[PDB]
Amino acid sequence: MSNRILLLVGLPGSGKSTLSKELVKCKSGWERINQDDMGSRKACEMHAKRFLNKKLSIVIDRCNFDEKQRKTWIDLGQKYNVPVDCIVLTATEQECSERIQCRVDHPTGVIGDSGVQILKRFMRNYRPPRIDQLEGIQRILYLDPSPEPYCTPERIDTIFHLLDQCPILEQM
Ligand SMILES: Nc1nc2c(ncn2[C@@H]2O[C@H](COP(=O)(O)OP(=O)(O)O)[C@@H](O)[C@H]2O)c(=O)[nH]1
Ligand SMILES: [Mg+2]
Repeated sequence: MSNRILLLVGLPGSGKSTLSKELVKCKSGWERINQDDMGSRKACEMHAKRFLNKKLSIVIDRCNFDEKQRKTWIDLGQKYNVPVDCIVLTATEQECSERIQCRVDHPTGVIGDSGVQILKRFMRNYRPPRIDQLEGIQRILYLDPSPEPYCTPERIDTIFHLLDQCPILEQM
């Protein structure tokens, strides 16, 4: 089938919303799941089921910061027999700190010097997926930041091409 669950993993300020907003703009048949606008994680799940029932692809724009957080979405993939691909945004804590410092307001409340302190607290819990330890993810792309702060349609195409060159970890 044409559809997938795309799990974004990355720190606050790493660029998850930038990528996901451009993706749904650029490519037919994609919906963005986001809790800071959606309401609750159950509401995210509810919307995800509705979209998968329509055979849509979904991009999970959440930090997806450890194995237990990712399991929600991997279980959903298994139930629907829909593959789970993952993009890990490889911005460092210092890069994200600098970006957060530049926010004046934000739906997450991770803003400015307050936001920097939040990020520091978060680092205790951030456990991105490893190629070895198998969670049921099909492929993992580790995506370097672009020099530019915006995401183009061309970047979206580059990303999907890079993802296609990633080895299959768990076969459908
Ligand atoms: N230089 C650079 N900036 C990015 C990139 N991706 C996002 N940004 C910038 O980093 C900031 C945080 O991005 P955001 O999408 O809000 O991060 P999120 O918290 O992970 O949703 C934004 O100002 C973006 O323009 C990237 O690949 N490279
Ligand atoms: Mg965001």
